Amino acid sequence: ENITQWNLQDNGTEGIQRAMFQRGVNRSLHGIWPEKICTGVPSHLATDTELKAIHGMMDASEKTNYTCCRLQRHEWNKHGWCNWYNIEPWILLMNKTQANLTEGPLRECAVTCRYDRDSDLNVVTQARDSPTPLTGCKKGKNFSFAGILVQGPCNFEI
Ligand SMILES: *[C@@H]1O[C@H](CO)[C@@H](O[C@@H]2O[C@H](CO)[C@@H](O[C@@H]3O[C@H](CO[C@@H]4O[C@H](CO)[C@@H](O)[C@H](O)[C@@H]4O)[C@@H](O)[C@H](O[C@@H]4O[C@H](CO[C@@H]5O[C@H](CO)[C@@H](O)[C@H](O)[C@@H]5O)[C@@H](O)[C@H](O)[C@@H]4O)[C@@H]3O)[C@H](O)[C@H]2NC(C)=O)[C@H](O)[C@H]1NC(C)=O
Ligand SMILES: Nc1ccn([C@@H]2O[C@H](CO)[C@@H](O[P@](=O)(S)OC[C@H]3O[C@@H](n4ccc(=O)[nH]c4=O)[C@H](O)[C@@H]3O)[C@H]2O)c(=O)n1
Ligand SMILES: *[C@@H]1O[C@H](CO)[C@@H](O[C@@H]2O[C@H](CO)[C@@H](O)[C@H](O)[C@H]2NC(C)=O)[C@H](O)[C@H]1NC(C)=O
Ligand SMILES: *[C@@H]1O[C@H](CO)[C@@H](O[C@@H]2O[C@H](CO)[C@@H](O)[C@H](O)[C@H]2NC(C)=O)[C@H](O)[C@H]1NC(C)=O
Ligand SMILES: *[C@@H]1O[C@H](CO)[C@@H](O)[C@H](O)[C@H]1NC(C)=O
Ligand SMILES: *[C@@H]1O[C@H](CO)[C@@H](O)[C@H](O)[C@H]1NC(C)=O
Ligand SMILES: *[C@@H]1O[C@H](CO)[C@@H](O)[C@H](O)[C@H]1NC(C)=O
Repeated sequence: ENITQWNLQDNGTEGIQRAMFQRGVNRSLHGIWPEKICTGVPSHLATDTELKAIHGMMDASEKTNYTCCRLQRHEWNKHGWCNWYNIEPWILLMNKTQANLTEGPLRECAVTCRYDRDSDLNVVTQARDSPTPLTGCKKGKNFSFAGILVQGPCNFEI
């Protein structure tokens, strides 16, 4: 039901993907998304200490040097509060999701690509745990998930 999506390293992609590459990080959680998007004032304002407890998840913002907690707070604000109600179970799920990402599932399906001409590969910049229509992927080419070459848009290797 919930989509779990993450960023993957890619030196050719400006932003978190390049920062991940430079830091030797392969996979960094973007979010866990139920159907309902939260609107309005959150029931609880996520603190830095709470958001830092999602170990390994790098912020997509350069304003924190891709650390914490802009993306982490945006995730709680847009997808967290109205679905989980309390930050504690949401922090636990996000943290455990990220721990699996750092270690590894794999149930890894490409979401967005940067087609690299020099390698003739669809470099995956974001992936999720269920198949989805692709964006920026060249049809017929192979997929590179943080250096792992796969034939299709879905990767099953640890
Ligand atoms: C996919 O994403 C969905 C979110 O869309 C997620 O479901 C949510 O899971 C979280 C748990 O991780 C649920 O949060 C709990 O919700 C309770 C209220 O639930 C009610 O029932 C319905 C569920 O079907 C829901 O629709 C209703 O609106 C309704 O509100 C909270 O009670 C709960 O708090 C937890 O307990 C404490 C409450 O206190 C009790 O008393 C004491 C005193 O503190 C406690 O010690 C005791 O243990 C009691 O529980 C809180 O203080 C505490 O922090 C605690 O953690 C918690 O917030 C949420 O309802 C689910 N939402 C929906 C819409 O289903 C799925 O898990 C996701 N699945 C995967 C696989 O990712
Ligand atoms: N005030 C701010 C500042 C930063 N941020 C977050 O940090 C990113 C960089 O500014 C934003 O990208 P976002 O704006 S969502 O997207 C811009 C670009 O980044 C991409 N992106 C965004 C988030 C993420 O996790 N991974 C990722 O590739 C997105 O696809 C697009 O190409 C947000 O995720 C925010 O939420 N609010
Ligand atoms: C993190 O990874 C583990 C290993 O895949 C997941 O645990 C398995 O989950 C399935 C279904 O829920 C079950 O068959 C087993 O009980 C678990 N197996 C082992 C070996 O632990 C776990 O669900 C993952 N957590 C998150 C948040 O994704
Ligand atoms: C979040 O997940 C991390 C793993 O990235 C947890 O760190 C573990 O902490 C325990 C102590 O409780 C250590 O014994 C384990 O070996 C840890 N693993 C690593 C890699 O550090 C952390 O406990 C979790 N935090 C929350 C709030 O759930
Ligand atoms: C990473 O990207 C920059 C391009 O902005 C480049 O100058 C550098 O050579 C790259 N490093 C590798 C290992 O590809
Ligand atoms: C960003 O963080 C990295 C890695 O921890 C460090 O190498 C770099 O100097 C930082 N950049 C700034 C501008 O502080
Ligand atoms: C990241 O990905 C490569 C390709 O599978 C792997 O060989 C390397 O050990 C990984 N780095 C981390 C930090 O897990």
